[PDB]
Amino acid sequence: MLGSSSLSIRTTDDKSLFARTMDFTMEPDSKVIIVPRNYGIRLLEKENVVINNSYAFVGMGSTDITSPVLYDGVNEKGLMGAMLYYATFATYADEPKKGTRGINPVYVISQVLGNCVTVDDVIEKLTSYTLLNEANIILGFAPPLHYTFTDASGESIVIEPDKTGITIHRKTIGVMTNSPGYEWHQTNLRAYIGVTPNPPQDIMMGDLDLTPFGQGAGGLGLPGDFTPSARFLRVAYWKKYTEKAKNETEGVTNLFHILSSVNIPKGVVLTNEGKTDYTIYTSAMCAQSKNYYFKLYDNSRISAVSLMAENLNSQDLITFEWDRKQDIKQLNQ
Amino acid sequence: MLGSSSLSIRTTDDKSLFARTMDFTMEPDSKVIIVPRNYGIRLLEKENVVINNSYAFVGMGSTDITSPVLYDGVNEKGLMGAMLYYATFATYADEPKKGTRGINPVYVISQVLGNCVTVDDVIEKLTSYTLLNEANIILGFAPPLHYTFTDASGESIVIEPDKTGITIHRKTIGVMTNSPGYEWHQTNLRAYIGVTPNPPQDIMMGDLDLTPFGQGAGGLGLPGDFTPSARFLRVAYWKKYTEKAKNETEGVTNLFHILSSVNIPKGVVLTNEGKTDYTIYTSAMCAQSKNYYFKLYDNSRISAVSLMAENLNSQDLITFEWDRKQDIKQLNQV
Amino acid sequence: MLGSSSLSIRTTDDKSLFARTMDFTMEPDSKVIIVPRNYGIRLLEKENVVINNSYAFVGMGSTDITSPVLYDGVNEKGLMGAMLYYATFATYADEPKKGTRGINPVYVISQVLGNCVTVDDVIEKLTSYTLLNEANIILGFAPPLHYTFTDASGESIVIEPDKTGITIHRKTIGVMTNSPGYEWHQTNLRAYIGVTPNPPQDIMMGDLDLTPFGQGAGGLGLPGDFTPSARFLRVAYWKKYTEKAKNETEGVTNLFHILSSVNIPKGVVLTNEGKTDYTIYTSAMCAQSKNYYFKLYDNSRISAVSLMAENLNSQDLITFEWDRKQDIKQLNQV
Amino acid sequence: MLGSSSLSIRTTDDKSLFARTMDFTMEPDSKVIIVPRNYGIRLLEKENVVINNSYAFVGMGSTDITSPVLYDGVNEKGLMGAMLYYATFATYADEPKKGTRGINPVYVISQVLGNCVTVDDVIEKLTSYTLLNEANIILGFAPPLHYTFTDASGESIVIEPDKTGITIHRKTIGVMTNSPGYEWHQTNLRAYIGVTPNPPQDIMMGDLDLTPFGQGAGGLGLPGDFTPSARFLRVAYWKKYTEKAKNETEGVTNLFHILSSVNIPKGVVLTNEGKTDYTIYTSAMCAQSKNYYFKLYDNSRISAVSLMAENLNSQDLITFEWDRKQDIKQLNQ
Repeated sequence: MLGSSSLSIRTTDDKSLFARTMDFTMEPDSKVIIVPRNYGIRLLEKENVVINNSYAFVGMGSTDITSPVLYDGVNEKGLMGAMLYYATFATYADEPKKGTRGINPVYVISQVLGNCVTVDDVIEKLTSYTLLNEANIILGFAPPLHYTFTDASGESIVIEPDKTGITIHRKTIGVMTNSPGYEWHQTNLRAYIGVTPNPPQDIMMGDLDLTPFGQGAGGLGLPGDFTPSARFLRVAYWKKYTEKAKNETEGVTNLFHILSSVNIPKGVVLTNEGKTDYTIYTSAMCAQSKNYYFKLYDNSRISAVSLMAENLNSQDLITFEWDRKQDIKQLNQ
Repeated sequence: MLGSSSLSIRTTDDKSLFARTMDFTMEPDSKVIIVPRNYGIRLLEKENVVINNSYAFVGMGSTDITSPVLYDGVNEKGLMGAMLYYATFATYADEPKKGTRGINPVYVISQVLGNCVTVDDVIEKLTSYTLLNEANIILGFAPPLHYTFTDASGESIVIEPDKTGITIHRKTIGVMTNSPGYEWHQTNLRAYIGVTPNPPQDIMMGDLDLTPFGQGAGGLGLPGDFTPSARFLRVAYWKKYTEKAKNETEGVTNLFHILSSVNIPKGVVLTNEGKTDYTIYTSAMCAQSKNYYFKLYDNSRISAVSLMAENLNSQDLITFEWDRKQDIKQLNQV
Repeated sequence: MLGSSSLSIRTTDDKSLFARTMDFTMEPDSKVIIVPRNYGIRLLEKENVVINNSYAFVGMGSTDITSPVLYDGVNEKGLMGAMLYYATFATYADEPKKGTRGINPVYVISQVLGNCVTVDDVIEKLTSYTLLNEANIILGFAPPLHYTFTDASGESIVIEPDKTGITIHRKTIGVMTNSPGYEWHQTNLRAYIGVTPNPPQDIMMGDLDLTPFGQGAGGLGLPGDFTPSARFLRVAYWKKYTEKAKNETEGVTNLFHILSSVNIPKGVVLTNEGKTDYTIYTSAMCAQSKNYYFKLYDNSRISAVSLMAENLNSQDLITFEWDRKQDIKQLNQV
Repeated sequence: MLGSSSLSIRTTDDKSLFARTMDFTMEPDSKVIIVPRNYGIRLLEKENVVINNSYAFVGMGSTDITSPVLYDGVNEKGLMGAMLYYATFATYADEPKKGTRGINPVYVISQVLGNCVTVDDVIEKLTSYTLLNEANIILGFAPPLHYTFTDASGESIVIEPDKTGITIHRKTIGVMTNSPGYEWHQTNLRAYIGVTPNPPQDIMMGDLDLTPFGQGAGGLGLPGDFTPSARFLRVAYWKKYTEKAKNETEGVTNLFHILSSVNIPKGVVLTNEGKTDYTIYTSAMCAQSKNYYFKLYDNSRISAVSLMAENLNSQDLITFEWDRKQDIKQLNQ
């Protein structure tokens, strides 16, 4: 993680859908992972309390540490979530608060999707934990994160482990990127309400008529760079004005169009260390269907994993590997 | 059309590719069209002269008028080109200049793809034409257009029907959008040279340390709206910093990543009349392989058509119909 | 009041200066006012309670209601301060909290300048009051306000009457505009660290050399509009980069040059109700000299009033009227 | 000379005024200068060819070379003019065109002001010279310039010595800054017609209500940097929306308010060499009164020089020195 943008939408088909880009410097080993009922999830890597998950879920994540680490995903009850980067804001304890279990920041999604249904259930879950400053071994250190969840009803919350403790925002707009805090970007929105689909009227200066070059002038002032605040604005504004999806397939299509204003080609963002920071995959999930969808930097063809198609009582993780090959369809040889 | 964005790139394997978005109000009947050798292209709708075309080509177009109308394409000799909108600038005669033939703006691509090989041939063919104000029955007027072309060698030109005549730009940057003229955007680039992939350094204000929120701060000042001028900067600047493509396939993918910065969702742009202006399709073509590739608003899976696999002496247009259903690969039962 | 911008600075010779624009709809009856010691200042306009002020002070203000309303000023002990618009963010109570007395928002500056020396005195002072939702016979309701103070030593604080309580900000950057909160703008600074005095480097695209139009390109990204957020960034950044003032006169000059980036001409900003919102005056204060300096929309020559020049035990307010005529010096017979 | 912004305006009083900031990297010796009729101004600094000037004029300039060099000014018949930097575009000849004299770029304002009445006179005068690459100025290469003139009637033109020859633009908006060329900025204006005094309408994202911070949001998309193109846009847009000046004083006041959005404080712009580029003075001039007005980086009080006050058949240049000291009026001891 060194970036992601995320949003949810609601179709006129009464379906809730959630999507996120994931931006990074090289693709570690990641796949679509289905975690079955009762598989059990660690709280901490350095202690063996395993929490038993009532619910099966499907998500993108990693199988490299003790328990599956999910980056986003949706569960068998329609709860959807993601963990996103929160640099220079995320604050974690050394010690669990009186009467909470310690939890590794990288296990939050996995634990939440494994046992929650509603955003309230999540709020209640989280305040029984303390996010702890424990390293991990796929990345080396404790990554600064925040979290977004959307339940089948389409309510979104954002959970943010700030300096002063866990900040929680109820019924958000359904947009989240990276730092700063949710209330900062929400406030930022008010600066940009003049950003619309509609052209400004022509004007005159003295004798001179002034008309726009073509279309899109309504959007003047929207920023084009790939910072988190600019990313937030674009995803929010394009989410407000892009037409309602009529069904789940359109929902995925629209989700990836909105996200495309924030998709990063290899080379256009370099980190301090000269590492190239780019959009590795783009994912979408639907609460009602429990389908999970993803396309990759190298393959814009969308793939799909249906959670309910599997044996939710399986002994073992079920996984699907990435196909990083552009899946071009040949219309003649 | 209402808008579009285009660019060309060169792979490290000596291929040239060109790609464009097509932005429009609603989608008329468009498909991919192979025009065979010797098929014939009309110059004008109101006159019946049909110019025999030497070359076969493939691209995106309409078959609603007398001769196939091509929006972009590549021909059997590796000439690539496109017509894009040029609102407020395009200017057409009522009548041909002495010793030129009249040509409808919407036939320029089909004529040129059918009869030219190199950037210079394009220039030469054009001085034998005069663009006329002739309408057509898909649109009802002559749409204001300008044109771009890229040959096998990777040279790009822009051709602009201006108030004072055809302006030609030789050896361009390989980017073209819509109005204003090409010199204006080229100059406009200079205002944004500080937009780079690299982050700026922390500063202090008094006691206060100031650091960026994440990455991407290098690009501060780039505009994010979908006007022609902002599209031009985005495609030009992201053409500059995007990693060189190593082969044809990666060239296609790179092209659509770059064009993603300027892909318009349905609803985000509306015309003075409240019609939504959105990216209907996105296409790419390679001069060396003569493959055409495209994906749709409703389908992000790339399709490909190979000009040279067909019979270039066919009697009839060979055409491939859009598939408007999101082509999702089921990894288990869905 | 519908807006203003403020900053403080420090000179080479150890002097602290504070400056503000005032932006408004109408030019109201406003003057420089010297309040002597022991004049007595109401706390609440609908009540008869008066705190007897220990300190004399000078700033711009109104004599419309029972006690002088100061919009900014410096006192004889070197405390500087100002009230500014805090729209959509200022929250007041109907009744005082246990142990405090109510105070009207437009009395804050008067009370504080009348009774405080350091920013810490200001913080202490304030915990014995609760800002009340009390209106006035000048604007017809309690204006949404926030406050800034800078003491002799150059330390600045912001105080913000938020929904959740009074928010103090200690050791600030010494810039304040309007909404939103100081924490938001402080955070917003980080998005703009790439705005510098330094040109970006030339680049190429293909064969094309690209170089700035002139000077100034290191500022790409700074916004030019008159929103509070945009004005904060212009005042903060131009505060960072504009040279240190060597003495008091240069401080005033520099402060007004910086403020000039946020001066509003008549007509460029209109309210919802179609009222013109423009900068009526600009003032600076100096902690060490206790001079007050000001200029007006129609008068660009700066005036000064010296607090320490007057009898500080006067019975009566001392006041100086605005000279609203452009004060042009004729160098020969004009 | 290193940058400048200019505009002209027309009062309801039926008066025409013109104004300009001047940017530069230190204080040069510059005064306001009244050139009497029949004084004599060279064309070329390296030939002693004198042109007798029919008219008298006042403006800001330098006496450091043989004939006075004026940066701007107004003559006794109501012609106002200025020269402004035009870097990377200004192109001049080595040799005059058959039938023309060589003129130094730096002498254009002085020659014109001393011999022309109308903007048509300027267009005509100019076809009898070729601008030349004369170094010195013992400042030494001829600086890259373009020119604006506005006559008593309120018409403005721009003259640009381009690669393809001299370009004239007639009936301009009466805004000019620096590079690029005039039609490039005129076209640029079109991208910003959405910049208005009027606030945008509040909107909703879901349940969340969004309203501006304060006032001024109509301006979103106006850049606040000091590049020539940003300056061009701030002058033109604030020229368009600033209230009409109702008399000559208001005109001067209004011009300095508009120019104040482009006034450069010392330290905020540095050159590729790390010199500081700042606004040394701002001036205005009225075609009908023939008054010259000016204020300084260090002196916000406006001074005025009246052309018609002097003896216009004077033998000698009449001169006023800058007063570089903040002219603060003391209202008490």
